[PDB]
Formats: sequence, structure tokens, C-alpha cells
Amino acid sequence: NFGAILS
Amino acid sequence: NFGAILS
Amino acid sequence: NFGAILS
Amino acid sequence: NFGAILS
Amino acid sequence: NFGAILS
Amino acid sequence: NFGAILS
Amino acid sequence: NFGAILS
Amino acid sequence: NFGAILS
Amino acid sequence: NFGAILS
Amino acid sequence: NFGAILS
Amino acid sequence: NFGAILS
Amino acid sequence: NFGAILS
Repeated sequence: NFGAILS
Repeated sequence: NFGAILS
Repeated sequence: NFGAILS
Repeated sequence: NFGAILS
Repeated sequence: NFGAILS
Repeated sequence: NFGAILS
Repeated sequence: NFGAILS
Repeated sequence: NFGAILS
Repeated sequence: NFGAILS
Repeated sequence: NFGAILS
Repeated sequence: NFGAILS
Repeated sequence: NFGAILS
């Protein structure tokens, strides 16, 4: 899978 | 701010 | 899924 | 202000 | 879902 | 003032 | 003033 | 879920 | 102010 | 999952 | 602020 | 898996 977080 | 995605 | 919060 | 979304 | 508050 | 929405 | 939201 | 408080 | 999200 | 808090 | 993701 | 924290 994949994932991300942005500030 | 904050944004996230997770598959 | 995905999600976000804005100030 | 504040805004949010969550799937 | 989603939601918000405004001052 | 104040305004709100919640789904 | 004060405003709040909680899902 | 999500939530916020404003002064 | 304060805002939060938790999936 | 994911999560965030904003001041 | 603080943001996190964990798969 | 994967994970992250942002300040």
C-alpha cells in the first residue's frame, strides 16, 4: 500500500 | 494544516 | 481512506 | 476557523 | 463525513 | 458570530 | 467568544 | 472523528 | 485555538 | 490510521 | 503542531 | 508497514 502526511 | 492518505 | 484539517 | 474531512 | 466552524 | 456544519 | 465542533 | 475549539 | 483529527 | 493536532 | 501516520 | 511523525 502507500500513504502520506502533509503539514 | 494537515492532510493524510492511507491505502 | 484520507482526511484533513484546516485552521 | 476550522474545517475537516474524513473518509 | 466533514464539518466546519466559523467565527 | 458563529456558524457550523456537520455531516 | 467560544465555538466548538465534535464529530 | 474530528473536533475543534475556537476562542 | 485547537483542531484535531483521528482516523 | 492517521491523526493530527493544530494549535 | 503534530501529525502522524501508521500503516 | 510504515509510519511517520511531524512536528
